[PDB]
Amino acid sequence: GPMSEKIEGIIDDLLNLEENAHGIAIIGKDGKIITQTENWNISNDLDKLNEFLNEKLAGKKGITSLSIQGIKYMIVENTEERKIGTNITGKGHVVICPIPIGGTGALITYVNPRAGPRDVLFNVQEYAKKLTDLI
Amino acid sequence: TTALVCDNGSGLVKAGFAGDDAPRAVFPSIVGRPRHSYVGDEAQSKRGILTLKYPIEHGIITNWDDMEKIWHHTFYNELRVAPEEHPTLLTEAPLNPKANREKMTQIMFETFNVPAMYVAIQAVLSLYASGRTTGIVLDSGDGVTHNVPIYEGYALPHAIMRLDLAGRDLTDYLMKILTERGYSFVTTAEREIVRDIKEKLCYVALDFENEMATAASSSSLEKSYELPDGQVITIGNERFRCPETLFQPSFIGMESAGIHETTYNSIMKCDIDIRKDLYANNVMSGGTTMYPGIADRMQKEITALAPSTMKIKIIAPPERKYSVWIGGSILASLSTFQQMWITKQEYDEAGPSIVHRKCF
Ligand SMILES: Nc1ncnc2c1ncn2[C@@H]1O[C@H](COP(=O)(O)OP(=O)(O)OP(=O)(O)O)[C@@H](O)[C@H]1O
Ligand SMILES: C/C1=C/C(=O)O[C@@H]2C[C@@H](CC[C@H](C)/C=C\CC1)O[C@@](O)([C@@H]1CSC(=O)N1)C2
Ligand SMILES: [Mg+2]
Repeated sequence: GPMSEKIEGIIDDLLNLEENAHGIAIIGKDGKIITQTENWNISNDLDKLNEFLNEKLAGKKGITSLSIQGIKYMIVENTEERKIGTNITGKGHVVICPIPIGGTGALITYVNPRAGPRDVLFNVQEYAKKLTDLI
Repeated sequence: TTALVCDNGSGLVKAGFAGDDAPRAVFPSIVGRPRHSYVGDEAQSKRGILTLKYPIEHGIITNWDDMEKIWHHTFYNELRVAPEEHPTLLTEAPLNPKANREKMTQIMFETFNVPAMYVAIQAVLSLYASGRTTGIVLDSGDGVTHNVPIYEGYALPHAIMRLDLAGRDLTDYLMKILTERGYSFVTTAEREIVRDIKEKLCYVALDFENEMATAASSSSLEKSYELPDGQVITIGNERFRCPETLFQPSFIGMESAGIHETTYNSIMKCDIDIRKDLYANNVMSGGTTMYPGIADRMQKEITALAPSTMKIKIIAPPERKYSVWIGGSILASLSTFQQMWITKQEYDEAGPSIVHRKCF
């Protein structure tokens, strides 16, 4: 869906709530970028992000790492509510929260490497839910 | 001040005080109720007037009313505390159902009125007791065996393997194979005698077929054991055929791969970029990992499975019977953990589901 100032505001709010959210992107259900913060760019990694969000596990090993803007992340948590990636050399973390739950949109947060992604999950998950109907 | 650490297993409860090196109390996870409640050693003592049950089955709490009696006994009779005065760290199995972990949290705050609590995964705690946050644990107790690969404290997605073959099953098999030798071991009380035999005299063969040959062609492997009625028995190849079952679960008619292969399969569910750390940090945890020879056997089997140049290390700490508890003591005593506890306040606001937010 198109970007909106209603979406802008929810992101403004998240970024002030969660100090350690150092970057945001929103993927719509069609897998297109709705918006992202000016301090990063996920555009060239969207194919692999979408493959990951659409994945259906077979008990065959699925996707266990993903790269965004040259940083490779190990997937350490993978549920319908939240997926956590963490770079093995200290270059940061990502939290991907599907919108709706288990669905193909997502709120993605880049997390300060000095912080822990465990601490941001609650708010990023709530904020993914706020976006559900917007899109 | 001073947190409590309770590690609830299928066979044994380990309980104590955070910052101690060892559990204060270790006692059987049994509850007895009059024929037509008691807990632990007292329940066993009165077995002739009680019906005994295990409330935890294969690591998973299945009888909640009995499990409540276990916790009450732990706090009042074993540790001698008032639970409302101490943060309480509990433990759980890998893959414990959402509902189970909520119900634990509900009971601790509503029935025991604890001021704070936390639930940690058993293998994560064992790993941490060895001074690691990355590695693959083989955690094998009385009721369940798991393979748990862990990276920076996270149990890895879809890589945990659970096997319902552990120490109790091994005791039962040793009863059966001693019965094939000419002795008779059938009753519950006979099962306890056979558990003691297993603990004292069993071991894992480095090469099982080679060991079978040495048994059959000489008595150099035979040992003697005096029963409580005075009879002295002789045990030979049963000493190593009993724990061989971990490697060949077919011995008890299970279709599963052995613990060596389930280790490998677990590692193979993990990302390429972390497997070398798993192979290099294979920690063994739990009473069933106590058999002499087990680490060297596991080293051999994993080397046969793994890529030919892979560096492998099996770590089998001398204290691994209680490494889950010990990792919990260390963790709960840390200044930096003190913000991790679920508070009563947090519970009052969010209810039982607060556990999924906080214990992760
Ligand atoms: N030296 C030993 N050799 C072999 N087995 C042992 C030894 N010592 C203890 N065991 C076995 O370990 C088991 C108890 O281990 P532990 O306390 O780790 O299990 P638990 O936490 O009660 O069980 P689970 O982890 O399966 O829920 C018993 O089956 C016991 O016979
Ligand atoms: C010393 C001891 C060891 C143990 O591991 O105990 C636990 C708990 C115990 C409960 C029943 C037993 C009669 C009571 C006390 C024995 C506890 O069951 C076990 O012995 C069971 C039965 S045989 C076996 O290998 N595991 C394991
Ligand atoms: Mg255990």
